[PDB]
Amino acid sequence: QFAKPEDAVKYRQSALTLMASHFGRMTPVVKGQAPYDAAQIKANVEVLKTLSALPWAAFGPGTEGGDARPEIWSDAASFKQKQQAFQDNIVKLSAAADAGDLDKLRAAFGDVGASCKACHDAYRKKK
Amino acid sequence: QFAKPEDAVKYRQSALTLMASHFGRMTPVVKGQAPYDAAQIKANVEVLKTLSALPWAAFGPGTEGGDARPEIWSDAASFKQKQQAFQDNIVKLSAAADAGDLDKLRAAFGDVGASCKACHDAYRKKK
Ligand code: HEC
Ligand code: HEC
Repeated sequence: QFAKPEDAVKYRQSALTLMASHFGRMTPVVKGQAPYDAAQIKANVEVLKTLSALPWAAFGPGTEGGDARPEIWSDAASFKQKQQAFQDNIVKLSAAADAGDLDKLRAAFGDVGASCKACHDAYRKKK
Repeated sequence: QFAKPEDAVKYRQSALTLMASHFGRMTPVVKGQAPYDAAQIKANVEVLKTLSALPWAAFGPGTEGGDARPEIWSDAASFKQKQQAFQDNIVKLSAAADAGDLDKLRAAFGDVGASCKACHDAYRKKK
């Protein structure tokens, strides 16, 4: 869907920006600093689930650019493992949110965050 | 979920960027220049549906900025009518996509596009 590589870059950066907001806005809830409304969080994690599937298709071959490391394309199977693992961590968060289980939510949230960081450590250039 | 107005601006611009991609990538399909796979389009319009609900919450009061016109906030009921109407046009597109009906899809796509433009004409500053 991208006329030039720059369009892919813009897409993925936007997708990741939205993910970051949908993930990060729950931080006060998991910390107890904001109240836990099970329905609010269920709906939000549904949005996060949708969004968390989107960036990967915008790292198609030849879409080098932005702060993407070239290892994304050298190493296809390893990058795919990291995104698929990340999406599976999102599944655990969805399960927690759907159950209305705050303890499972906290645990899953931590694991998701670790997965974001593991990918960045391997595949995102320093700012 | 926004620490400063700039964060709201960044969010909505990203949401609208993703909408534009999910909408616009169907143009060749509705024109017949690319093949119509009913399942592909159904899935894509589901993503568009999710995305099309997101920008509006990021025009909360005091989040002036970007290319948003101030009339968004003077005139709340009129802006809300335009976004809700737009989302209802997305419902028609969803119905068409879910039915696998290409003629309804074409018609709905046109109406959606007109709705994007009607909002821009009233509420988005010139580049
Ligand atoms: C690889 C499997 C990743 C996972 C999982 C997550 N992120 Fe990431 N992120 C990744 C890359 C390769 C990049 C660079 C993209 C580019 O082309 O520049 C990013 C970037 C971000 C950004 C910055 C986006 C921008 O505005 O330019 C953000 C805010 C971000 N990532 C957040 C984020 C969060 C919160 C994640 C888990 C919920 C997450 N990322 C996972 C690669 C990967
Ligand atoms: C009002 C009810 C709108 C509807 C419906 C649509 N758009 Fe829009 N758009 C609107 C505003 C007020 C702005 C400015 C946002 C800001 O703070 O700057 C925009 C902007 C866009 C953009 C640019 C985003 C960016 O990268 O800065 C795009 C690509 C865009 N809009 C596309 C778009 C499409 C394709 C729409 C229908 C499917 C659509 N918009 C509807 C207001 C409104």
